[PDB]
Amino acid sequence: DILMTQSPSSMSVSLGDTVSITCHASQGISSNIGWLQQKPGKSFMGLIYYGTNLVDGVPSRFSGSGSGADYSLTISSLDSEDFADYYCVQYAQLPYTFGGGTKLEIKRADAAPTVSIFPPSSEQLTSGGASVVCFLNNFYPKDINVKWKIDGSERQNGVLNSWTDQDSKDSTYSMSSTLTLTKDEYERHNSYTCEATHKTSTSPIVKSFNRNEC
Amino acid sequence: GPNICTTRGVSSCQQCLAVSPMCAWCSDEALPLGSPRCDLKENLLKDNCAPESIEFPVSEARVLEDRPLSDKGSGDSSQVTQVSPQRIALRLRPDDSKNFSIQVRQVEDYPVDIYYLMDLSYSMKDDLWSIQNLGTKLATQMRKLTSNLRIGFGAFVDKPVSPYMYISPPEALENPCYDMKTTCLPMFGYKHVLTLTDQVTRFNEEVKKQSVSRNRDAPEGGFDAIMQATVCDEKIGWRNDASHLLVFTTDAKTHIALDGRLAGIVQPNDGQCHVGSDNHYSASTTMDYPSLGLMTEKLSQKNINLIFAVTENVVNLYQNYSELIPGTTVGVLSMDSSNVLQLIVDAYGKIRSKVELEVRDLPEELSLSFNATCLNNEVIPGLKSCMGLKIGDTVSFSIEAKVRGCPQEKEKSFTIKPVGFKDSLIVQVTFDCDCACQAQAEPNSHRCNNGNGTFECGVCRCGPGW
Amino acid sequence: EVQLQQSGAELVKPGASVKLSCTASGFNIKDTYVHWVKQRPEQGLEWIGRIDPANGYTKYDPKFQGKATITADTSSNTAYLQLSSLTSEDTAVYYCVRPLYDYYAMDYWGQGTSVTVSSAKTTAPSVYPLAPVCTGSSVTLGCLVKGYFPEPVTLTWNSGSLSSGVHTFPAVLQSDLYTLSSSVTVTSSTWPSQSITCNVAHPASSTKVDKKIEPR
Amino acid sequence: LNLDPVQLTFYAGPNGSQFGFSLDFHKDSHGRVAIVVGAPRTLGPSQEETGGVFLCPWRAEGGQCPSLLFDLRDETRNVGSQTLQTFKARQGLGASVVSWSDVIVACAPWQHWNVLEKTEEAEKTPVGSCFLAQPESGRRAEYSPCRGNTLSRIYVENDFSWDKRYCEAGFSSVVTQAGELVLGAPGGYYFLGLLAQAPVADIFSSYRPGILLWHVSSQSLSFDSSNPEYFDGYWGYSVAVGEFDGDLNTTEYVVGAPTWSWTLGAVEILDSYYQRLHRLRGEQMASYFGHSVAVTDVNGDGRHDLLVGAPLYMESRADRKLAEVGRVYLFLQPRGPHALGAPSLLLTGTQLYGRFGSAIAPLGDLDRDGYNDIAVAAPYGGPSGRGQVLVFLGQSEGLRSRPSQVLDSPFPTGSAFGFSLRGAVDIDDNGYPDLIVGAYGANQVAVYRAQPVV
Ligand SMILES: *[C@@H]1O[C@H](CO)[C@@H](O[C@@H]2O[C@H](CO)[C@@H](O[C@@H]3O[C@H](CO[C@H]4O[C@H](CO)[C@@H](O)[C@H](O)[C@@H]4O)[C@@H](O)[C@H](O[C@H]4O[C@H](CO)[C@@H](O)[C@H](O)[C@@H]4O)[C@@H]3O)[C@H](O)[C@H]2NC(C)=O)[C@H](O)[C@H]1NC(C)=O
Ligand SMILES: *[C@@H]1O[C@H](CO)[C@@H](O[C@@H]2O[C@H](CO)[C@@H](O)[C@H](O)[C@H]2NC(C)=O)[C@H](O)[C@H]1NC(C)=O
Ligand SMILES: C[C@H](NC(=O)c1ccc(C(=N)N)cc1)C(=O)N1CCC(OCC(=O)O)CC1
Ligand SMILES: *[C@@H]1O[C@H](CO)[C@@H](O)[C@H](O)[C@H]1NC(C)=O
Ligand SMILES: [Ca+2]
Ligand SMILES: [Ca+2]
Ligand SMILES: [Ca+2]
Ligand SMILES: [Ca+2]
Ligand SMILES: [Mn+2]
Ligand SMILES: [Mn+2]
Ligand SMILES: [Mn+2]
Repeated sequence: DILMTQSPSSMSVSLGDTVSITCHASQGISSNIGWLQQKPGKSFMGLIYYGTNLVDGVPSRFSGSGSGADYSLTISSLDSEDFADYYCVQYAQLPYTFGGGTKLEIKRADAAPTVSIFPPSSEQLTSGGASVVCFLNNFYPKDINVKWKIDGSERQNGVLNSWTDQDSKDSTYSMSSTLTLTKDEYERHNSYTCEATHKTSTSPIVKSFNRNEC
Repeated sequence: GPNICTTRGVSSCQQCLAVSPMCAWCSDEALPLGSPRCDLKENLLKDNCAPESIEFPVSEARVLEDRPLSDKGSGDSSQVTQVSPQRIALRLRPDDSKNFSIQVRQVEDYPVDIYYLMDLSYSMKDDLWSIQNLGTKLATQMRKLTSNLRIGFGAFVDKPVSPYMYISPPEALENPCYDMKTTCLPMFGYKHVLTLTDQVTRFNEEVKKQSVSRNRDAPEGGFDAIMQATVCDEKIGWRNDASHLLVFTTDAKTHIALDGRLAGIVQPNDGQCHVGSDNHYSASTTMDYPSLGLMTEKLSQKNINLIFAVTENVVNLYQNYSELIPGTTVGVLSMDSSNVLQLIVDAYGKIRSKVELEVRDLPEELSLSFNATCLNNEVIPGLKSCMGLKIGDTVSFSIEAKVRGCPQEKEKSFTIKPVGFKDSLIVQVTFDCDCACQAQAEPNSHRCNNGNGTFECGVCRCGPGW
Repeated sequence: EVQLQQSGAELVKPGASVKLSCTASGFNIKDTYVHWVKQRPEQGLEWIGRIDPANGYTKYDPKFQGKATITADTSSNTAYLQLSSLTSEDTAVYYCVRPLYDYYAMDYWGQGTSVTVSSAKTTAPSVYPLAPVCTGSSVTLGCLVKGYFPEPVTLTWNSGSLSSGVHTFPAVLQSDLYTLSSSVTVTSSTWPSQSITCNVAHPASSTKVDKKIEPR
Repeated sequence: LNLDPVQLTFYAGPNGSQFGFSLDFHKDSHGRVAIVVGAPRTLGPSQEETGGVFLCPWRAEGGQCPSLLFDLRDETRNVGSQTLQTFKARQGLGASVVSWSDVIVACAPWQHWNVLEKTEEAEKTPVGSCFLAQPESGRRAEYSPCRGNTLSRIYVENDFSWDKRYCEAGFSSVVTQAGELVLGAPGGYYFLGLLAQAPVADIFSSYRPGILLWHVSSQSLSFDSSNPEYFDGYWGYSVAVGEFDGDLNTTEYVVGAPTWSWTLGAVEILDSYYQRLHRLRGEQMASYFGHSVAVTDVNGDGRHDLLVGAPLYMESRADRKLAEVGRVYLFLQPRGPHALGAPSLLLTGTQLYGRFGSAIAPLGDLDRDGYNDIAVAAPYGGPSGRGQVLVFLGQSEGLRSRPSQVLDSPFPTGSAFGFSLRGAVDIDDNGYPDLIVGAYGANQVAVYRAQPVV
């Protein structure tokens, strides 16, 4: 099959910028390539077919170019609606194959996260389970690492993470991390910690607590 | 008593004979003043007209050539006579008529040419196998009817050009049966195979080497082949004095004139020969299919009897074409051509079962009428064509020629010829309108008003310029 | 206009079989090819196959042979994707596609049909209050919704009253069951002063639990 | 009656290009009348015949014309694990031309097409193709509704149903007043014949270069048939449009099928959904009834009348003999909703092999008397066989049975003078509609200007 290597994975840009997505094929495809757009939480819209031809109804700020095995989608002067995902797709050969995808995200000022750790609830503990929750809210850029430490020692089994799309108002990101243990195992230790490692600080942000103690 | 010959009051001998075919003229000097010179010949002699001075030509008809009808068409370098008489002399005075007769015989043991024109498209692959002995078998049956048989063979498919011809992949041009499991010949339009010959095993052996081809569309290009087999008389080998049977076998429709435009071909058919030394029709891809009228013209001009030997699924189609090409015969062909021998023998009998007269070069002022004697001495008035005959039968027609007035030209000759026959009756007509006393007139006679007139036939006429 | 209305979301068990539909609105589905594309967050987009509804001839990616079967009924102007012997990896969103002009293009897309394979029964959630530890100008609370099935749920604070300054996170699959969390942030004066409540509705089992957050 | 035969205008093309095979009048955006001429054997770049189109500005002296340039390069697209191929050699570009608004439609009926897939193929067949040009703007578009990507084996398995590989789309053509292009394709559906229709605007807006296989949505094709009466009938050999059902919101199609029902010939009047309203059967087999069709109201009642040429009709003569001369049939449209009846008039040629009725051109009202008139071609007629065009004047009861004027060919033998005709347009702006006559055998076009009646 034909491999479609689409670059970049994502890019942070601003309104009015002129950006360019690229797509490299494992062999020549003779402009038999399409470009697609998926606005968040919605279906797909065709942008380009046969390398350069605009789909009916697409704005002119979109354009395609390339030949052989290297192609580009360009958006001149970005609009607010242009922040979404974009995929290339070749149809020079069957089976049709797609690119990995490219997410255009809003560029903004860096922001350190607001970490918050939450011990298990009384209700959950009376059922036999124990979940420590750690919220990491309103930060930028999106790239962040969470580390769980029980009695100062790292824990990797039993973690469950979830991220939000770039917020509509401030264009920040937020993350939820949940460590779930049995009640019996949760009481073998006293100290529980989540460590946030963002580019906004060389020192990891740390929030923690001690069982029984408050 | 007074009659139209005298009542009209004529001025000259010429005006007299043109009143009625019964009038005569007296050129004797000693004739009473009140007595007329333009009367019945009997009444003139009663009035003592010198018999040598009487101008009264009689319409007649005397035979000139009268060879007897031949009993056998065998032998001879065609010194065969099938029409009798062959030439007569006809003499008519103005507004008069004279009758004559002609005999026609369907002569026994007349030579025969049979050119077999065969559809060799892929539909006819099974038909080739059932005629590998046709040459000898047909020679055995026709031997009972003629001692001079010549047979020949030709084959057609369609115009070798897209879209009739498969043109992809390149190997499909060398073998149109490529995408099946078999091989066939590359497409050909029309190829002449065997010139008319009396060596019938040449037919069998040529057939055994023939094979079929394959094209895309069901109608085929046989009319191209009919035209070429008709007008290429030196290559096919038709004989001057033989019946020409062109046997056309197919199991499909046919292309007609103006179909060629689907191949980009718009040039009309020229009715000319285009089969050279390679024995293929070279105008197949550049010239359109012939029209029914053009086919009829050439078939008639070369005396070709075209036989549509077609299968049951297209008999109505070719029977309907046959009605637009007079003289054509249709026979029903089996899906493998197993019955083509008896089909040809029946067509030959149907062909020689009719005698239809034809008139060429008849002057406008001459009108003809015919009484036919067909079967057994039974007169059929107003008829010039017998039907239901057998080889050896003889018919005869009684003819009457009526001339209107007197024409300027005094000698003409027309022809009575049965359709498809070699022999004919040539009628040499002479319009006897003038008196012999006119060839001895006296220009500027002292008798005629102080020379102001001319003296001829015993009277004075006003000279030229009056 | 050209529209492709796909069938509603499906919920099935592994080993079963499902048939998705794609109805052509505003045109004859006989006009062009109709394709089927599978989407997953990690694996991305994958091409299943195509059908020509004019004659019913199909094509498939060898990866989906036996798995997928594509048909079409010109009568109802509808095309179908059948999935058989379902497993967890078949949990994805499926789209029908057709070109605009170019015979081989992929221009018009349906809204998508969500598929979810699971043996889980209809389970109600477990709503747990998340209070902080025994200091600054800001304060943050939370709410945990654990072990429910199937998706989705709706979470509000004080029954829609408190809405701004809130982060409800996407649900995550934890051993055939979903889990969701939602934070909420106010000023130190607001709490425990004002009674804040986590209102959680799970229509599948039809449960609307609400837990008030209590400090420690 | 009043066409000037003394002072003609001659336009000419290259030798052997068949300049004059097709022609039409053309008005630019400003109403200026020119003549578009097809020349289907014009040499291309590879010194091979591909055909060409010429746009002749109106000049009383005539002369040479500039070419209307189209792409003559063969095309290849490798897409969908298939190879698409167009073959323009001997395609006959300009075998038909037609003008509507400021747009020219020139067709190559014998353009070939093939699709390759590994060892298999669709087969290299003449689907045909039409080229569209907006001369003032330079816009170009193509329309090839019979190109498919089905492989040869499938047609065999399905018994060659819906087989559009031999369409020869653009064999004949016509555009409605509303701008719907209708293409005749006599080879469609394994030589039954089909019609293909699509708005000119949708052809331009859905065309992009290099796609070769694309959908135009408003397109509408006719249907295959199992009835043997249509087999090898070449339905679409000629084509025309008119108003025949009484509903002015609908346009009716007139289709010639000159070999319909075992070469009996026929002409059918349809609605825009290709449903048959009437059928005119041929009178004589092989006469090619339907070779040409013309639509014009000749008797001044406002209802379109129909004319059908049968150029090979054989007239009966003395002694049971036939004479191919050609024949033209006139059908007057009755009042309200009623079938076309028997012909109102038969016009029959005189010269043997003259092909009277090979072309029939509405002239408009030539003599300005209130009735529309026609010109009939006998491209091999006249006492010398050089060709003749005969004018017949409309009248209250239809057409006159005798011609008002005969135009003898000014060209040498073989020019096929009259094989194409076009009238009803005033090219010199003198208030009288004029006639242009193609003589592709001489590679020339003759213009006859109508003058006031003497
Ligand atoms: C070869 O040539 C023959 C001779 O012309 C053709 O045969 C004729 O075919 C036509 C059309 O198929 C027939 O016309 C039809 O006539 C019918 C009545 O005919 C009967 O009565 C006559 C007179 O006695 C008989 O000779 C005959 O055998 C019949 O029994 C009508 O019913 C038809 O009318 C219907 O159809 C027409 C359209 O065709 C409509 O306009 C009418 O409104 C009506 O619905 C029709 O008129 C004709 O009868 C046939 N004649 C003979 C002698 O058979 C062959 O078709 C032709 N074959 C080929 C392959 O070319
Ligand atoms: C053909 O036969 C007709 C009779 O059917 C002949 O006409 C008759 O001729 C005789 C002369 O012998 C007249 O007395 C009759 O009055 C005629 N009968 C008619 C005209 O009905 C005719 O002469 C014959 N012609 C030929 C050439 O044989
Ligand atoms: C395949 C073809 N098919 C049709 O002719 C055909 C298809 C579709 C329709 C329709 N559209 N109903 C009609 C008619 C067909 O049968 N032959 C093709 C040529 C063959 O002769 C071979 C030779 O002589 O070399 C005779 C029969
Ligand atoms: C002319 O007719 C008469 C009477 O029928 C007949 O006796 C005579 O022989 C005929 N003449 C010829 C030349 O046949
Ligand atoms: Ca209408
Ligand atoms: Ca009218
Ligand atoms: Ca008039
Ligand atoms: Ca004028
Ligand atoms: Mn055949
Ligand atoms: Mn056979
Ligand atoms: Mn054929």
